[PDB]
Amino acid sequence: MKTYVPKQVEPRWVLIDAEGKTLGRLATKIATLLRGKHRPDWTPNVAMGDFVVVVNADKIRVTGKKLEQKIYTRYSGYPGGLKKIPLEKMLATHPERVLEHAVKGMLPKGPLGRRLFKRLKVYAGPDHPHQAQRPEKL
Amino acid sequence: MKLSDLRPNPGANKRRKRVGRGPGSGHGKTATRGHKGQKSRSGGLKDPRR
Amino acid sequence: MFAIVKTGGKQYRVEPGLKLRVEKLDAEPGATVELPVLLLGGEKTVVGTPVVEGASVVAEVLGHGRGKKILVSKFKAKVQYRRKKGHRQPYTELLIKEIRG
Amino acid sequence: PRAKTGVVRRRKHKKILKLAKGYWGLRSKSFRKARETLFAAGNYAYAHRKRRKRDFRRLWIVRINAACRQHGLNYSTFIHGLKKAGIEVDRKNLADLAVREPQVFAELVERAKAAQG
Amino acid sequence: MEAKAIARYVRISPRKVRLVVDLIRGKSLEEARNILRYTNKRGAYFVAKVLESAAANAVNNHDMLEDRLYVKAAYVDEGPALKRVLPRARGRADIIKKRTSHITVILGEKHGK
RNA sequence: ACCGUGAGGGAAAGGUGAAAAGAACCCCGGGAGGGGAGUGAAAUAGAGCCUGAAACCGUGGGCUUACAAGCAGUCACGGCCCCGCAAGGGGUUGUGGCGUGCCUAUUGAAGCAUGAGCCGGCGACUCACGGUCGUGGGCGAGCUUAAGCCGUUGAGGCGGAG
RNA sequence: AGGUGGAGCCUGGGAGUGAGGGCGCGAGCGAUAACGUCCGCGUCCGAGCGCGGGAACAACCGAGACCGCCAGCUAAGGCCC
RNA sequence: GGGGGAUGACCCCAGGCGGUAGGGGAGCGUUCCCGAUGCCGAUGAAGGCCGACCCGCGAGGGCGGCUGGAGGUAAGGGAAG
Ligand SMILES: [Mg+2]
Ligand SMILES: [Mg+2]
Ligand SMILES: [Mg+2]
Ligand SMILES: [Mg+2]
Ligand SMILES: [Mg+2]
Ligand SMILES: [Mg+2]
Ligand SMILES: [Mg+2]
Ligand SMILES: [Mg+2]
Ligand SMILES: [Mg+2]
Ligand SMILES: [Mg+2]
Ligand SMILES: [Mg+2]
Ligand SMILES: [Mg+2]
Ligand SMILES: [Mg+2]
Ligand SMILES: [Mg+2]
Ligand SMILES: [Mg+2]
Ligand SMILES: [Mg+2]
Ligand SMILES: [Mg+2]
Ligand SMILES: [Mg+2]
Ligand SMILES: [Mg+2]
Ligand SMILES: [Mg+2]
Ligand SMILES: [Mg+2]
Ligand SMILES: [Mg+2]
Ligand SMILES: [Mg+2]
Ligand SMILES: [Mg+2]
Ligand SMILES: [Mg+2]
Ligand SMILES: [Mg+2]
Ligand SMILES: [Mg+2]
Ligand SMILES: [Mg+2]
Ligand SMILES: [Mg+2]
Ligand SMILES: [Mg+2]
Ligand SMILES: [Mg+2]
Ligand SMILES: [Mg+2]
Ligand SMILES: [Mg+2]
Ligand SMILES: [Mg+2]
Ligand SMILES: [Mg+2]
Ligand SMILES: [Mg+2]
Ligand SMILES: [Mg+2]
Ligand SMILES: [Mg+2]
Ligand SMILES: [Mg+2]
Ligand SMILES: [Mg+2]
Ligand SMILES: [Mg+2]
Ligand SMILES: [Mg+2]
Ligand SMILES: [Mg+2]
Ligand SMILES: [Mg+2]
Ligand SMILES: [Mg+2]
Ligand SMILES: [Mg+2]
Ligand SMILES: [Mg+2]
Ligand SMILES: [Mg+2]
Ligand SMILES: [Mg+2]
Ligand SMILES: [Mg+2]
Ligand SMILES: [Mg+2]
Ligand SMILES: [Mg+2]
Ligand SMILES: [Mg+2]
Ligand SMILES: [Mg+2]
Ligand SMILES: [Mg+2]
Ligand SMILES: [Mg+2]
Ligand SMILES: [Mg+2]
Ligand SMILES: [Mg+2]
Ligand SMILES: [Mg+2]
Ligand SMILES: [Mg+2]
Ligand SMILES: [Mg+2]
Ligand SMILES: [Mg+2]
Ligand SMILES: [Mg+2]
Ligand SMILES: [Mg+2]
Ligand SMILES: [Mg+2]
Ligand SMILES: [Mg+2]
Ligand SMILES: [Mg+2]
Ligand SMILES: [Mg+2]
Ligand SMILES: [Mg+2]
Repeated sequence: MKTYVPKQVEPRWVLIDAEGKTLGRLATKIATLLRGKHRPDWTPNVAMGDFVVVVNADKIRVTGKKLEQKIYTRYSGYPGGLKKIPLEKMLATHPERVLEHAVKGMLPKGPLGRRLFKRLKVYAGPDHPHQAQRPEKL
Repeated sequence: MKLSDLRPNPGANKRRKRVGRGPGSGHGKTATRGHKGQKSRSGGLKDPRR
Repeated sequence: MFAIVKTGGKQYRVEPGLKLRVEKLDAEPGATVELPVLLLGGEKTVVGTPVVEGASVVAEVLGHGRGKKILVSKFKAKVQYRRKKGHRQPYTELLIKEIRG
Repeated sequence: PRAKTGVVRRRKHKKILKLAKGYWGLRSKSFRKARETLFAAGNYAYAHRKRRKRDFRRLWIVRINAACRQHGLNYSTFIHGLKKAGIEVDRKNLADLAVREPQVFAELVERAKAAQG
Repeated sequence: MEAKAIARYVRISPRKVRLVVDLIRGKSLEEARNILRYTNKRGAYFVAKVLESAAANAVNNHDMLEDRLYVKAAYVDEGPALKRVLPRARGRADIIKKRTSHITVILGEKHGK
């Protein structure tokens, strides 16, 4: 007996609110969905996984002192080219990017992991592409 | 007795140690002399019984 | 209709009419093996227990295998240590005819 | 008598090189770099032959666990259910059940769910 | 049917000449003729000489019909190297290799149905 | 040969075929070289000549590769090409898991410590006479010959000093 | 007295080694410094740079790898991704 | 190691089987000699190039196809550049 492996599947599409969902908690699942580890055909080398869409992120909430205290950083190849960006600054400028970042970090590293990131489409406030199916979740 | 039947007893041609050929046969590289120093050196040592 | 059988510390899902390689056991080819060991029905509810009693499956030893050779190699850097050993692992083929409950 | 190398050394170099067929660059073309690369292959295959066992089970689990969270519980409870329930079948290999035979999987979920419940 | 000419022991470096051979490969003999005359390299000469000796070999030998021809195949292999001492500073003396080429043009009849 | 004023040092380099029958003659070309013709059992035996390995270079074909990152492999699945009646196998490699070159020396090396551009050849535990254990046999209060002498299709025998 | 062990003792043949290192414990030298130095008793690395854990890591925790398996139970350490 | 008593090779059963210096034990292959005034060989020797095939734990030995064109040399033993 050889282990079952799928053949080309029906690509799904899913929807999330994010308003008031906190973050990593929200990001945890978005990851699992992204890879689709919930589907029990699960394949490591494949990329059969839902396309997640998020709205009203920019309404994401966060605990602790993180809004002022938490810092994102970026380095050019250059001298003193380390930039420091407070979470609040980000939010007021490129809201989400923060969920985009929290997810990009929980997706695995590699060319596969980089495909699944593409399959995550995040917008601020409501609306989005109206193309596909898009069922919800809390 | 025929010229093919002849052959010796199970001992009697024992034959014989070699080295420093295989890894595997042990006996390789340093060829049973172990790394070292004067005794491993070609004419080796000074005559042990004295 | 299918079962889940047990041979040689392993479990395989069998149809009637399934040719299947199994860990080698003793029956001269053409001899017949009921393997009183069986774990699942394919018309469902019967699962249970380690093993549903009374049910078995019959397969006829087609013959005894020796698998293609695995080359098993062991090397240890800087210690002058290498080993080479050839391995073919013996098996038996079976054709699964019918599964009796 | 004298015994020269003759054909012996050519033949052994030939054995090994044939094995290293397909390897990148000089590693397939030079009896030195072949013999070296090979060593490594020989150990990884053996390593990975004990790893394939680990590798495969790991997959089975995610697939099990995926399917019965659809029916709303753990893996970690699921196995305990099956453990008490005597149902020591699964041999996590047949989560081909979980894929190919869903209602067989479900029936198992309950045969599990009722022990300690 | 197909015809061929091979120049052997041409005193030239393969890398150099292999370059113009690339220039006419799979070309009708009439364009290949055109190019080599107006290609500026020393190895254009030598290759044209082979092309020709193979054009002649087509009509005159293998009954080919000149106006139907193109270059099916071509390539240069490396014949043996002429090694000369080149003396150097502080009495050193390198050895330079004057290399040698085996030039091959293979001709075919364009389908011409 | 060549190197050194000199004494002196001191290489490389063998093979067509049974027989030259060593390719008239024609064609491209200045020659070289090749293409027909011919010889031959064979001419990728054509004189840069038996066999013609490997590094190395090149042409053609299959698979692959321009958002991936690496001791180059390995385990898995999938794609495409090949072989096969089938189940099956060979090739290639997209993705995923794992992964710190060989040897040498070291307390310890992937090591930013030695050695190696790559391939093919050559290259290092011997022999004599003593010794000392073990082993296979002969004879056993004994065992055994050395030089030499006779004799010999590669025939042995004698010889008792020691 | 138990203790049949790749235990022990006796005779002989063949060795290699006589540069060790880390850690725990106990001391000296040192500064109640050193990946320091020097002894003791243990351990492991050496030769287990084979395997799991500790992000990565000879010697810390887990554990002594004869071969195969797409079976199962555990160890340390883990169970949001 | 212990049974079966073939007097061992065969069959059960049970254990051991990481390893450097180093000790022990079995084999493989190469050149030559006896085997040989023999046997293989042009219906093709040695050597070469392929194989996904067979036997062997392995070193190797087979076999098939291509090349090659005159040598090769069992079982069983002996000796070493
Ligand atoms: Mg040894
Ligand atoms: Mg030994
Ligand atoms: Mg010794
Ligand atoms: Mg040494
Ligand atoms: Mg020393
Ligand atoms: Mg000396
Ligand atoms: Mg003494
Ligand atoms: Mg290593
Ligand atoms: Mg070491
Ligand atoms: Mg030699
Ligand atoms: Mg395991
Ligand atoms: Mg100058
Ligand atoms: Mg001068
Ligand atoms: Mg040079
Ligand atoms: Mg002179
Ligand atoms: Mg001429
Ligand atoms: Mg003729
Ligand atoms: Mg010709
Ligand atoms: Mg030939
Ligand atoms: Mg010839
Ligand atoms: Mg030549
Ligand atoms: Mg000849
Ligand atoms: Mg030749
Ligand atoms: Mg070649
Ligand atoms: Mg190419
Ligand atoms: Mg990018
Ligand atoms: Mg791409
Ligand atoms: Mg790069
Ligand atoms: Mg990979
Ligand atoms: Mg070295
Ligand atoms: Mg050193
Ligand atoms: Mg040192
Ligand atoms: Mg040191
Ligand atoms: Mg180095
Ligand atoms: Mg380096
Ligand atoms: Mg240095
Ligand atoms: Mg040194
Ligand atoms: Mg060499
Ligand atoms: Mg030698
Ligand atoms: Mg002696
Ligand atoms: Mg004696
Ligand atoms: Mg005696
Ligand atoms: Mg006497
Ligand atoms: Mg006692
Ligand atoms: Mg002992
Ligand atoms: Mg002793
Ligand atoms: Mg000391
Ligand atoms: Mg000390
Ligand atoms: Mg303590
Ligand atoms: Mg200290
Ligand atoms: Mg210290
Ligand atoms: Mg210590
Ligand atoms: Mg050491
Ligand atoms: Mg130890
Ligand atoms: Mg390391
Ligand atoms: Mg680790
Ligand atoms: Mg880790
Ligand atoms: Mg570790
Ligand atoms: Mg370790
Ligand atoms: Mg063990
Ligand atoms: Mg468990
Ligand atoms: Mg963790
Ligand atoms: Mg055993
Ligand atoms: Mg051992
Ligand atoms: Mg005959
Ligand atoms: Mg010979
Ligand atoms: Mg022939
Ligand atoms: Mg042959
Ligand atoms: Mg020698």
